[PDB]
Amino acid sequence: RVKKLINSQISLLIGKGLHEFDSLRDPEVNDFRTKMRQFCEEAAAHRQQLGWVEWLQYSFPLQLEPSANRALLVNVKFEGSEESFTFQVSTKDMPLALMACALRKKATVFRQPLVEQPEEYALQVNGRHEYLYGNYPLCHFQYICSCLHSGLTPHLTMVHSSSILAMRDEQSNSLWSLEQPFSIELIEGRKVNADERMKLVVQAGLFHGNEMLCKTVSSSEVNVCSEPVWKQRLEFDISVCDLPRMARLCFALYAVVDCPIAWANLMLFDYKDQLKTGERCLYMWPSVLLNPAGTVRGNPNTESAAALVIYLPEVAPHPVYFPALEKILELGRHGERGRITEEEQLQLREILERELYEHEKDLVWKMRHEVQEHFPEALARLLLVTKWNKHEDVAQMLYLLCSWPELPVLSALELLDFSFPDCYVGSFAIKSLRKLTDDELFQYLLQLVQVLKYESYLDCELTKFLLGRALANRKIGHFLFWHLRSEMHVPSVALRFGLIMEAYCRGSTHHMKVLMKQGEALSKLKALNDFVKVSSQKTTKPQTKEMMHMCMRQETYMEALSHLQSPLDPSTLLEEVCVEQCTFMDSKMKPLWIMYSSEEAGSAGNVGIIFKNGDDLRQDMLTLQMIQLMDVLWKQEGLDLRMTPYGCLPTGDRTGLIEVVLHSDTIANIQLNKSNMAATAAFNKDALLNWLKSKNPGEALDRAIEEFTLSCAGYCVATYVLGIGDRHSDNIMIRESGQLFHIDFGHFLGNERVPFILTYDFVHVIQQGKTNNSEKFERFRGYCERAYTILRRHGLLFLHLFALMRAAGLPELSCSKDIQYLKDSLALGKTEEEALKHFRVKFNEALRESWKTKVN
Ligand SMILES: CC(C)N1CCN(Cc2cnc(-c3cc(-c4cccc5[nH]ccc45)cc4[nH]ncc34)o2)CC1
Repeated sequence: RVKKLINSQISLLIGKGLHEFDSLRDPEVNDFRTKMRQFCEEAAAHRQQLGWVEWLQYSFPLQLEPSANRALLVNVKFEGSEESFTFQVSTKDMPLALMACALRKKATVFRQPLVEQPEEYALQVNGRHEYLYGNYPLCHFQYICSCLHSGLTPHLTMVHSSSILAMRDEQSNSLWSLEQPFSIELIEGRKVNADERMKLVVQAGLFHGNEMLCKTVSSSEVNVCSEPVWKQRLEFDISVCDLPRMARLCFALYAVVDCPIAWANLMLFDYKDQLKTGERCLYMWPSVLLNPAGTVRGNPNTESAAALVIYLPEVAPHPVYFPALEKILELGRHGERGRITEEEQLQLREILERELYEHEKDLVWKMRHEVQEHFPEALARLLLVTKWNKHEDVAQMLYLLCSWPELPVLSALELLDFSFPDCYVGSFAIKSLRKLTDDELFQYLLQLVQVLKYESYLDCELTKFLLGRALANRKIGHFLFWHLRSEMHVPSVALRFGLIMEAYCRGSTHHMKVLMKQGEALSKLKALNDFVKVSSQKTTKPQTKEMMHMCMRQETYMEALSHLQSPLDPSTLLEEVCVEQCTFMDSKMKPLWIMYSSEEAGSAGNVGIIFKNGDDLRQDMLTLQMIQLMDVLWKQEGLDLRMTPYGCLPTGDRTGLIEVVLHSDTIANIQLNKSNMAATAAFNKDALLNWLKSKNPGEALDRAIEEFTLSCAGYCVATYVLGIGDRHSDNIMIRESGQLFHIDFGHFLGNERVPFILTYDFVHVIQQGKTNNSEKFERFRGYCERAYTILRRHGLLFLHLFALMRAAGLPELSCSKDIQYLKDSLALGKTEEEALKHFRVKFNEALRESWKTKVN
């Protein structure tokens, strides 16, 4: 009864019926669901018995400042009482001292000598799924740090251990003996559609990641037909013994008089290490020839897709499996060590610290033992020079790898590239990744979920790792779910992504229900946005807003749109929907602006979400995640550029949520220079500054001009490094604190060479409204240079991250040309003295371009 309800609920939540998985009758799919159900149910059982503090670390992981004395006012209360107390504490005090102080006031008011010790409690942030615990001082917590900048007072609740336990309780659930050349039979093509004035060619390649194992073989030219017949042998120049484990056979069917039609790839060995034999029907994917990186599973739409039949020949009378790790380590155990001169050792040091020539690859390979012992972080370059088309060479390389020491997270993220398709090399990358903290993992999760699209099989090390970490952290679980869920309309990933979400759901029944409440809210938002789109092409904005409001006031709407966790942040609770405050934006897609309030949270419960359907939001999220990382990298070096890292989350097909930043308007709106306002100006250059002055009276203007200066320097650098163009007054926002930030991200990474942009209006604010202010202007250039030089020292981080994102399917992130842009913007080739001089030329060039509006 409950088993059937859970399954149908999973089916609705994931957006694919579980019955569809069974109907494939695929043993690989059937082993994944059994082995991952068990693995996720064990994680669940482990969780239902965690300690109470241990339960907070799962459900409410700490939100700490990248870094993690002074008077501070905090307001504390208890769960079963409306009565609060306001204490004067210090930012250097640990939450525990606040707790002991909170109980002291309760001891007098209630006159009893309180049995409770501070240790017995946790401090909940008012009307939020956020907690303050652990031995970190108050300023170290993101909520107190945010509170300290906005002047506003922290509002906390005392939560007893027994109450947290009550929450845990209610949330309960031999190959090497076959030297003949690898060949195949190309039998026939089916349902192909092309010009009859042309001929059909079949191109095949044997790959190990991005590298060829041998040269490509083309079929004979056959006349264009819907059912073309070949019945021909395609011999490759590689022996069946030399075929690596991660060898993938790639096909590109096309038309010639080069006209791309379709493509298809398959792994030569199955998920049980067996070399494949017998007839194979490859349901081809459409082109725009040979695509190594493309998925190794067939096209689901079997009725429309082209279906090339091939025939893997019987290389032996019995089945053939890839030799086990014991046979590999035995063959690779044999060889000669690196005995070379100081001169070749000096050249080896020069190339390993530094793309290399053939002879330079020959020295990396001969000196592989010196690489293992004296250059372990050079592992990726050694894996690159290895000949993956020679069984002896792979075995030597694998033998070194099993004895290879663990590498930093930085080196491990590089090893996840499609360049390293070897499962033992990938298992190795995951072993060096396990030391990632939850915060580091959250930072790179977007890229790790993309790496899943490179994976040759369902049951892989990266899936178990992502699953295990997601079941031990509710925030990780949340974002993993939404990154998978959002790509369910993509037929190439839907089976993989649907299977991972089903596994997770088996491990968190309670969270499956929480996320369905989010899914139901997004369901109603799409129907409401659809209404608005139709209504805005028929009536006036006041009329459409009122009708949107009437629709929202319905029982079904009021209930679905209310009392939920935010998909943008599970800490944020969207309680009561303020219908009167809701509206829509006037852009093509008519985005909805949805407001919420919460009495339990006060001012902190006054939140909003923007719902946008019709436009792709994956590039906006990636841009924002990159900027957020910059802010993290800067803060770690003690540079706080006053950034606004707001939420952006794609949820479905051209659908997603953007976080509302209140007390912010666009440069364009402020610059309208409307009459009967506190910001009305004598000169349009005054407007932004008058607005700033109106919002920040007295001594407050100085801090606002400084928030402006700091954020501006950060965004000038962020948009320059990331090449974010189409920047105008309508997509630049200013907060009432003076903080500047960017919205609506179309183009990024040139698509060319977007220059460093300095705008006179912002230079006018930095210079405090004065024509000349070298003091303030050069303090600004210093912030810019400092920011730029910090990013450069983390150049490989961005490069390793952007390389993993190539799997994403973003048209503006599809080749080496895009990654080159980063290398160029960060002047990754030059020394810091050289890069700084290059940055100062582009900065001065940008000031000279800003001086066009200064002159006029
Ligand atoms: C409801 C009314 C009283 N408002 C409407 C909004 N404007 C300001 C405004 C105009 N555009 C945005 C905005 C726009 C977007 C946005 C919109 C479209 C694509 C995007 N990609 C990344 C951000 C983004 C996100 C935002 N978060 N917080 C504010 C925004 O805010 C103030 C008055």
